[PDB]
Amino acid sequence: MIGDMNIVDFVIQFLSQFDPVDVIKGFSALGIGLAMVAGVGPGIGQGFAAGKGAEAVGKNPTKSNDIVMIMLLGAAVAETSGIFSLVIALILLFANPFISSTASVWILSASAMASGIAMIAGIGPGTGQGYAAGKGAEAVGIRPEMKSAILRVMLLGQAVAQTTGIYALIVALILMYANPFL
Amino acid sequence: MEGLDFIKACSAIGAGIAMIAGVGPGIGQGFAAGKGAEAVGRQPEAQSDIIRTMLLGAAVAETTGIYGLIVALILLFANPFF
Amino acid sequence: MEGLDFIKACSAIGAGIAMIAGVGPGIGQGFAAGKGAEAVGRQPEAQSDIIRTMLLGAAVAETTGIYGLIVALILLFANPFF
Amino acid sequence: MEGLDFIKACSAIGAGIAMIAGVGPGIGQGFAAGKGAEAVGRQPEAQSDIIRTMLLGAAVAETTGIYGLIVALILLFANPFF
Amino acid sequence: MEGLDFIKACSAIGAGIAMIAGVGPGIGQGFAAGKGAEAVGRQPEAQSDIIRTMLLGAAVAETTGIYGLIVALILLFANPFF
Amino acid sequence: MEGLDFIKACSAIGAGIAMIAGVGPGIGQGFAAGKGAEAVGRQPEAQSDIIRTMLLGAAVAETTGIYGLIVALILLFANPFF
Amino acid sequence: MEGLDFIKACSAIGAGIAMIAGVGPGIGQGFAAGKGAEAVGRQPEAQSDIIRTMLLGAAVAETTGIYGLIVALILLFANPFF
Amino acid sequence: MEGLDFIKACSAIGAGIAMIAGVGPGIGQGFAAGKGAEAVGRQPEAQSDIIRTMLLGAAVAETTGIYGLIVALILLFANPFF
Amino acid sequence: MEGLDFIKACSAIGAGIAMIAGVGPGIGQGFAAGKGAEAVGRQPEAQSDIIRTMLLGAAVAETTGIYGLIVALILLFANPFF
Amino acid sequence: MEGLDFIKACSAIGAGIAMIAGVGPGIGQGFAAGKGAEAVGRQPEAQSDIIRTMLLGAAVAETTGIYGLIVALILLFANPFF
Ligand SMILES: CCCCCCCS[C@@H]1O[C@H](CO)[C@@H](O)[C@H](O)[C@H]1O
Ligand SMILES: CCCCCCCS[C@@H]1O[C@H](CO)[C@@H](O)[C@H](O)[C@H]1O
Ligand SMILES: CCCCCCCS[C@@H]1O[C@H](CO)[C@@H](O)[C@H](O)[C@H]1O
Ligand SMILES: CCCCCCCS[C@@H]1O[C@H](CO)[C@@H](O)[C@H](O)[C@H]1O
Ligand SMILES: CCCCCCCS[C@@H]1O[C@H](CO)[C@@H](O)[C@H](O)[C@H]1O
Ligand SMILES: CCCCCCCS[C@@H]1O[C@H](CO)[C@@H](O)[C@H](O)[C@H]1O
Ligand SMILES: CCCCCCCS[C@@H]1O[C@H](CO)[C@@H](O)[C@H](O)[C@H]1O
Ligand SMILES: CCCCCCCS[C@@H]1O[C@H](CO)[C@@H](O)[C@H](O)[C@H]1O
Ligand SMILES: CCCCCCCS[C@@H]1O[C@H](CO)[C@@H](O)[C@H](O)[C@H]1O
Ligand SMILES: CCCCCCCS[C@@H]1O[C@H](CO)[C@@H](O)[C@H](O)[C@H]1O
Ligand SMILES: CCCCCCCS[C@@H]1O[C@H](CO)[C@@H](O)[C@H](O)[C@H]1O
Ligand SMILES: CCCCCCCS[C@@H]1O[C@H](CO)[C@@H](O)[C@H](O)[C@H]1O
Ligand SMILES: CCCCCCCS[C@@H]1O[C@H](CO)[C@@H](O)[C@H](O)[C@H]1O
Ligand SMILES: CCCCCCCS[C@@H]1O[C@H](CO)[C@@H](O)[C@H](O)[C@H]1O
Ligand SMILES: CCCCCCCS[C@@H]1O[C@H](CO)[C@@H](O)[C@H](O)[C@H]1O
Ligand SMILES: CCCCCCCS[C@@H]1O[C@H](CO)[C@@H](O)[C@H](O)[C@H]1O
Ligand SMILES: CCCCCCCS[C@@H]1O[C@H](CO)[C@@H](O)[C@H](O)[C@H]1O
Ligand SMILES: CCCCCCCS[C@@H]1O[C@H](CO)[C@@H](O)[C@H](O)[C@H]1O
Ligand SMILES: CCCCCCCS[C@@H]1O[C@H](CO)[C@@H](O)[C@H](O)[C@H]1O
Ligand SMILES: [Mn+2]
Ligand code: NA
Ligand code: NA
Ligand code: NA
Ligand code: NA
Ligand code: NA
Ligand code: NA
Ligand code: NA
Ligand code: NA
Ligand code: NA
Ligand code: NA
Repeated sequence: MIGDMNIVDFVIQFLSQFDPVDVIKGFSALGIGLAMVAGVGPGIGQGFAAGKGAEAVGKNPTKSNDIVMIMLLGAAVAETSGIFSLVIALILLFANPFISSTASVWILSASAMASGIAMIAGIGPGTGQGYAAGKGAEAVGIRPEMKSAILRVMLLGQAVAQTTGIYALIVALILMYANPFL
Repeated sequence: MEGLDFIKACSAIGAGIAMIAGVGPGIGQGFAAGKGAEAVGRQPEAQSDIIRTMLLGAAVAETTGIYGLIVALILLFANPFF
Repeated sequence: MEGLDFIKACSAIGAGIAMIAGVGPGIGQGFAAGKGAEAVGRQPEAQSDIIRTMLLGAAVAETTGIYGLIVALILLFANPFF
Repeated sequence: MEGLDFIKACSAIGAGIAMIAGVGPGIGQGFAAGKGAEAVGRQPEAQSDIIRTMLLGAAVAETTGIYGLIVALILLFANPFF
Repeated sequence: MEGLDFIKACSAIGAGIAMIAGVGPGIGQGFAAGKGAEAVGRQPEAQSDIIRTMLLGAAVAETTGIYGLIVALILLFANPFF
Repeated sequence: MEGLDFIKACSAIGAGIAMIAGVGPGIGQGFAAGKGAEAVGRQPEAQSDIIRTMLLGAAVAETTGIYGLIVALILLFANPFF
Repeated sequence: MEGLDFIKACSAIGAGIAMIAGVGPGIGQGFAAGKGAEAVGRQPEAQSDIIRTMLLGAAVAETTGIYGLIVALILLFANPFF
Repeated sequence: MEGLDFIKACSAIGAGIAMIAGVGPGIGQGFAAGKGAEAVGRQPEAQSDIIRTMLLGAAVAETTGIYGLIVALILLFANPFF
Repeated sequence: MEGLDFIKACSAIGAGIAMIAGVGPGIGQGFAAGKGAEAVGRQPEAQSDIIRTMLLGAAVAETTGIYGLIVALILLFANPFF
Repeated sequence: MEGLDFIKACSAIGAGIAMIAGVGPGIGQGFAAGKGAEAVGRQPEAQSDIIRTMLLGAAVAETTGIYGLIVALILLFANPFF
């Protein structure tokens, strides 16, 4: 307890003294940093693809073009979760839909932060899709005549792996542009 | 600074946190995708069975992503706290 | 700060946190899906056995996802605190 | 607010956090499921042995998931704090 | 709301956090389960030694889950702070 | 009111956090159990040396789990702040 | 005590959180370094091709690390909130 | 409250957080235990060289666990802030 | 001027958070070290190339740890917020 | 409570958080240790070169653990904010 007010009432009073927009901006900054945590995923996954690509080229150097092609295509797919988070952060930085709002400061602030929190889901697809890229590169190095079939199955599976990244992006966009709480 | 607004604010956060469940299927299904590609490459003749097994297994891996989404959507559009 | 409101608000948050449990089965069952796809490609004639085993094991892997969902549904629709 | 409403609210938070433990068995048992499916496809005649081992080990992996649920249930329905 | 209420409140949260420890044995024991099932498929005649070794190792891996449980239970029913 | 009970409340929180360390040995020792089981199946006649090596290595992996438990015990029963 | 101070404080913390993104490339590129070292050992005559491929892939894996840094630097040195 | 008591409370929290470092050595040394046990099973008369190498590498892996312990012990028993 | 202390306090927290980036290179470079040691055992004649490749890749995996360090050092010794 | 005490308190938290970096080298060096032990078992006569490679790579893996320690030590014993 802080003096007499419980810590919750203390924190609310503390936050209450500021113009609402400053509070909203502050929580946006947090939302912004949190969104970027998604970048862990493509880093792990694309690095895996890099390793499998290096291994495959070592085994079959005359096929480096096909190996590298699928490594890069698959890695491009893995990048999307990272791009999405970057977009959300950039929106919260430079086109913030909460700051110029009439509604409750608590709701706008929480929503700003919540938008970034949701984007953390992007770790999953980035990691998984990058793993898939590396296996694609590996398989193509072993059997380049199957590169088309390997690419398609890799892309199908990568698409399935994307959905929870999309669900999260959808929740953030709802908080930002179709908020039921306002 | 009504209690109602504080319920709604924490509902936003709860909803956002529910989406972190999505990390799991992303990784797991990625693994499934990579094994599918590896397997189709090795035995193109079995690709129909391989792809069907990968998708079936991937559907199962999806459920806890859906459970998180459902909780988020409940907090957003069918909140029981108000 | 009305006590009822603070209880409800924190219930929303804890409900979201409980769903983080869902990360686990998503990873594990996706691994299961991948191994299943790999085994079917290797031995198509055994795919009935492979899939039954994959599914049985994935079902066991689902339970802690369900436990998380249950706690969230309790907080939402059968809250013992009010 | 009354001291017990605050305790209740955090109890809801503490309950949700307890369920994070469930991430563990989800991953681990999923791995067991994948290895089980792989071994069955390799040697279907030994599937009785493979599956029994898989389940016994998975049963062990379940416990810390149960431990978390118990703490959650204690906070929800048998709370020592009020 | 007394300071004692705040202690109980944070004990409820500390207890939940303690259970996060449970993630580890869940993963590791699941891995042990998978390797055990793999080894059994490869050599069913050796399953008694394989299983005993698996359960011995898993028992060890269980301890830090118990440590977390012990800390939670202390916070819940033998709290040194009140 | 303030001060002493705030330290005790945060100590409860610190103690729980300290147990998160337990995640590590749970994973690592479960991996060791799996490799040990696998090796025993492969070379039953070497199982004594296999188990010995596994347990020695597991013992070492336990330490930071214990360092964590120690810090929690200090916060609970030998707290230097009060 | 100004609202400006609250913005800056949150920006300081948010900049720090953004750098957590850097965990990913550190793991992934370390994996690439390991596979490249292994590949060169097996096939030293392909060393130039193996390394160029490793570095191209590692360059791609770097980007989300750079995105995090850029966001941190914006929050520090070109903050749009003030 | 007195600022000194706020310093002590946060130090308790910081002490617990520092122990999270222990997750790493638990995982890594567990891996080494597993590889050591595997290698001993395969090459019984190389056992001493295997174990020595495993222990040497484990000792190195221990260090960041110790660094965390030291920071926590500083916070607990040799705190510079008061 | 109280607000400047608030900024300073949060910068200290932000600086620590930035160092979490260091988890990544620790894991990745340890993998490279293992693969390098394994490759050297397999083909000792190639060790200078193996190691050179291992270190080159390790240098790349280092960058995001350094980015974290830099954000920490900015918040500590060249802080633009005060 | 003086602003200084708030800075010292937050610095204690920041120092704890900085140590989280240590999770990484613990995992990575433990991996190196296991691969080194495995390589020595396979080829005992190459053990001096294997161990030297292992330790070199491990030393590189240590640095971001050292970076975190340094940030914590700064916050503890050379704190620029007061
Ligand atoms: C995610 C896509 C980023 C675009 C990068 C273009 C790289 S271009 C790339 O260069 C390689 C050098 O080894 C060639 O082997 C390969 O055939 C070529 O596609
Ligand atoms: C990220 C979505 C990728 C969609 C599939 C690629 C179109 S088709 C694909 O084109 C690639 C680049 O031209 C080539 O690697 C390959 O030869 C060709 O089949
Ligand atoms: C490219 C992937 C990310 C997709 C982002 C979807 C939202 S895009 C978003 O749309 C708003 C509509 O009002 C615009 O005001 C805003 O400028 C724009 O950034
Ligand atoms: C919504 C899916 C977007 C990505 C398309 C993936 C590759 S295209 C895809 O390939 C599959 C596997 O060979 C086929 O079964 C399917 O007919 C075809 O549409
Ligand atoms: C998240 C991974 C998704 C990768 C999908 C790449 C192909 S997306 C797109 O899908 C269309 C079907 O609607 C196809 O007709 C078209 O060829 C394809 O480019
Ligand atoms: C998340 C689980 C997704 C479940 C998808 C159900 C069938 S989806 C359907 O399945 C075909 C089977 O070959 C694919 O080739 C095709 O591209 C796809 O559209
Ligand atoms: C991990 C699942 C939950 C813990 C295990 C509870 C067993 S569940 C229970 O088990 C019985 C025999 O044990 C079976 O006869 C029955 O089909 C099944 O429902
Ligand atoms: C962390 C608890 C276990 C610490 C290791 C206990 C000694 S274990 C013992 O130590 C001998 C010393 O010469 C080694 O040579 C031998 O290989 C080993 O078995
Ligand atoms: C590092 C752990 C030190 C433990 C010190 C021995 C017990 S000391 C003593 O133990 C009792 C526990 O219920 C209580 O009277 C009290 O909380 C505690 O200070
Ligand atoms: C945008 C792509 C950045 C990474 C490019 C990967 C191959 S870059 C490659 O690096 C080698 C390192 O020794 C040099 O020998 C070679 O001249 C150079 O082209
Ligand atoms: C790549 C940008 C980050 C590294 C360089 C720091 C930005 S340069 C920056 O510019 C401003 C003066 O014009 C001030 O904020 C500050 O004194 C100065 O460091
Ligand atoms: C590339 C994204 C930005 C990363 C570096 C942070 C901005 S750097 C900073 O930007 C200021 C904006 O007013 C300039 O006035 C100043 O000269 C410049 O140093
Ligand atoms: C906390 C784990 C400490 C490691 C367990 C005791 C081994 S101590 C370790 O042992 C190596 C192998 O004999 C020696 O060569 C080395 O000098 C020594 O540091
Ligand atoms: C790497 C970006 C941050 C670089 C900050 C410039 C250091 S400047 C210098 O730094 C010393 C410690 O390093 C402090 O003791 C001293 O007060 C400070 O002025
Ligand atoms: C690679 C170096 C990047 C350093 C980040 C730009 C900081 S700019 C920085 O502003 C500080 C304000 O105290 C001064 O201490 C310092 O001398 C000045 O250069
Ligand atoms: C959501 C976080 C809310 C945190 C509010 C509690 C910090 S209130 C804190 O009080 C201190 C001494 O009175 C001052 O030094 C400091 O400037 C002020 O922010
Ligand atoms: C402080 C913990 C250090 C962890 C690393 C173990 C020491 S490894 C150490 O480092 C040298 C390179 O710097 C190696 O070449 C050499 O083999 C060895 O003396
Ligand atoms: C923590 C940094 C460790 C040193 C990294 C750069 C060392 S430089 C490196 O040093 C090795 C032995 O010292 C030699 O094997 C190698 O030829 C030399 O290039
Ligand atoms: C990356 C290394 C940065 C430098 C290490 C921390 C220096 S911190 C610096 O140290 C000076 C000498 O001890 C003190 O006089 C001063 O008060 C303190 O701010
Ligand atoms: Mn009362
Ligand atoms: Na999905
Ligand atoms: Na599922
Ligand atoms: Na389960
Ligand atoms: Na267990
Ligand atoms: Na243990
Ligand atoms: Na240890
Ligand atoms: Na990238
Ligand atoms: Na170390
Ligand atoms: Na890097
Ligand atoms: Na390093």
